[PDB]
Amino acid sequence: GHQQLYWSHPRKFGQGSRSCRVCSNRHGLIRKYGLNMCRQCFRQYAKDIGFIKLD
Amino acid sequence: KKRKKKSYTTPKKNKHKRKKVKLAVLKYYKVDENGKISRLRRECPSDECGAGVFMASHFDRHYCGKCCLTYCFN
Amino acid sequence: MLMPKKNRIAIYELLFKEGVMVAKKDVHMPKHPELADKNVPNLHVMKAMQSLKSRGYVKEQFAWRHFYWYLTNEGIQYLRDYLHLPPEIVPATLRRS
Amino acid sequence: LRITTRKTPCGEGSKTWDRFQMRIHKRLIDLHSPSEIVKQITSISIEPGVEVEVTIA
Amino acid sequence: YKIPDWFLNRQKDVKDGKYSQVLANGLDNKLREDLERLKKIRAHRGLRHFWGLRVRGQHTKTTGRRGRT
Amino acid sequence: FRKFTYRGVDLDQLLDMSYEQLMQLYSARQRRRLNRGLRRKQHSLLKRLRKAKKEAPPMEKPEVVKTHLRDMIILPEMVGSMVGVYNGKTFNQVEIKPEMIGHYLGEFSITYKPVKHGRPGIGATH
Amino acid sequence: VQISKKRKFVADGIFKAELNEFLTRELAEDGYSGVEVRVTPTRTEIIILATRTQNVLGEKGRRIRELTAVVQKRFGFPE
RNA sequence: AGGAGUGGAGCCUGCGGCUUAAUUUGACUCAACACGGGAAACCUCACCCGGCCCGGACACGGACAGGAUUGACAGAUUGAUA
RNA sequence: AGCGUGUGCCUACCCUACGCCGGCAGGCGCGGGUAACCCGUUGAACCCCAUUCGUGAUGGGGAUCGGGGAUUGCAAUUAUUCCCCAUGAACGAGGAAUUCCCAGUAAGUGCGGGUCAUAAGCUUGCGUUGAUUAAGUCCCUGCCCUUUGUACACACCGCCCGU
Repeated sequence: GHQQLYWSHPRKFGQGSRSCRVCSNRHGLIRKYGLNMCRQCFRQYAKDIGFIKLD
Repeated sequence: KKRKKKSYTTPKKNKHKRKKVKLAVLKYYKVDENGKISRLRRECPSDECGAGVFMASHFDRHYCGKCCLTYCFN
Repeated sequence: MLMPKKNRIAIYELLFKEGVMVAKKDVHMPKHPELADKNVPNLHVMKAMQSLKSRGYVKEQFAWRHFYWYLTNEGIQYLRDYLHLPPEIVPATLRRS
Repeated sequence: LRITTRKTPCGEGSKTWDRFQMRIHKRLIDLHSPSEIVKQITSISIEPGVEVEVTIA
Repeated sequence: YKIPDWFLNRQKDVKDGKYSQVLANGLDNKLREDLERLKKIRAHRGLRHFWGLRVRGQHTKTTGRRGRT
Repeated sequence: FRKFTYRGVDLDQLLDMSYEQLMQLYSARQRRRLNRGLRRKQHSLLKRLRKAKKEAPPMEKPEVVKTHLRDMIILPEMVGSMVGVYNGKTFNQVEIKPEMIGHYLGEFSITYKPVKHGRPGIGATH
Repeated sequence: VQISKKRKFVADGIFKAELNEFLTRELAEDGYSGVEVRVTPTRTEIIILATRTQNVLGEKGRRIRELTAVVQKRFGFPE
């Protein structure tokens, strides 16, 4: 039944396995340094995290 | 841009309903009318199930799902 | 939805024993960060929690991929009227006051 | 640490980017003293932001 | 002499397990494309090779216009 | 007339031996697809091939088989047998050869139907 | 168990941002101004600035104990 | 009266013109057109030859130990150990 | 030469240092690095050069497209994956229309981040070689600091006259 279907051929590159930790959005993800935010949420929270504009 | 236009096959479907009769006629019977009766199913020699696991009957490869056991003479 | 009654009573003693909880919305995924290894399937526990907090009589607030709950006394009254468990057995949460 | 992102939430307008920066400054001081002295000097009501790591190696 | 044997033109071809000798022009340029069996098999490869077009898929609408001029 | 050989070697005798030295007189293109390994859901195509091989009388065309397996082959014994594969919106069938190592099932489809040229007007014609 | 210093700094920033948003969306009515996380040896003390303090602590420190407990059970700190 | 490198000579994409499962949402000059950080098998395909596991804090209806749930290769399915 | 990246809340996915050996990434054993500690004084790269052009279709820069073991991604063909035989392509400043650009500009050239499964022809950065022309103008396209005209104010894509 359930085990006859699940976990048969590995999906090693799941885009749908990742989401923004603030709004749970699929797109515009920033996985660098482990932010795991979408780019809009990062722009909203960039100053609080510690990233600030200099150049 | 159009619609998916998924209409050319099966416009309407009816739900399948298994007519599982409430009376013990097809599944089991006694054919004795006495306190002691004969069982119409072969004894299961496997120890991987319980002591009251009784197998159903098909044309072959009696299907229970838990074991998928088939009588073979090797 | 699609929830059995044994899992219902399981999630109900969970609500009785915890009271104040935090959680995250997870359904499909088979292992859980902080509410797994509960001897009960993850999906049915989380769907029963969905029934608890979305049936229409206890409010919620969904943000930052996490859940924080205020469990009103209307829900407690509903529980006491249904399961007939008096509040005389106070939750152990009233320690370290 | 650099993170460069489009300024727009949509995909409209002139292609404009934010150039975000985060610089991590690392200093290490070496001296010979037992652990009690290090523990005492750490408890100095430190100012925020300076992460202190002590290793006996 | 067992000298490294990746120096001949058509190697590991069918019809022989070795690399035989041939000569004269008007014979080699054809055999640079051994297109008898790949046409006989009723394959898209025969027509891809025959029309002078791509067989691996070089893009041919804005760039990739060389081949007939 | 004698049958056309395969890379200067026969088939059945090599089909009776292991895979230790089977690739020494083959080509590329399944050079390592054979060496990739095995998983589940590989035997169905050969099973249907054998089923049509046994239920068809000798020297007669077997009935059409419907499937779309884009898989690999290791053994060329099935000379005389052809694979029926779904393509587009009709059926396609390809003549078979002992030249199975060096080509694939899915390299016979023309999905590059040419342009159906139009006669655009009204707007920018110049 | 261990992550690089870049990941560690980014994670600290994310923790600060999410904590600030959490106690912004909880008690914006309580005059909450901002949060400040102070490092202390093997400790994480948190200071909340608010214009109204009787309402963030409440009666018998109810609100404080509840939201401290949920922050505990949320942010992976030990018991 | 300057020029250099240009879109035409060496690594395909965006969207409209543009046969049926093919030209598929948002964006009509600069201020659309590897732009939605959007590198389309598929989880994100709505143009898609095809489906199933389906929803109601209530307004009203059909009524209880049976009123069906992804869940069998070999007679098949319309690719599919559905 | 970088600029930089590099391994558990989620999580099952990190960057890489010898041999099987055809001629090296490499299908398997192997250690190091949560990093100025290892990759790496950046592991299949200058632009140079006793393979060379004597006046330019030759050796000089590649029209497909075939083999040697394929990094291992069910599929790739209905986008992933090396150099060699020298097989000869208008083989030496470009319809109408034009886009960008003034010194470490342009252009050539590779490399790294993002996307990611080391997925780039994209973008964001980085070095490396290295720069003809111009230190001007309001002619074209526009902008601004004035004066002037207006029957325009939805503001010239305006308003408006005529059988």
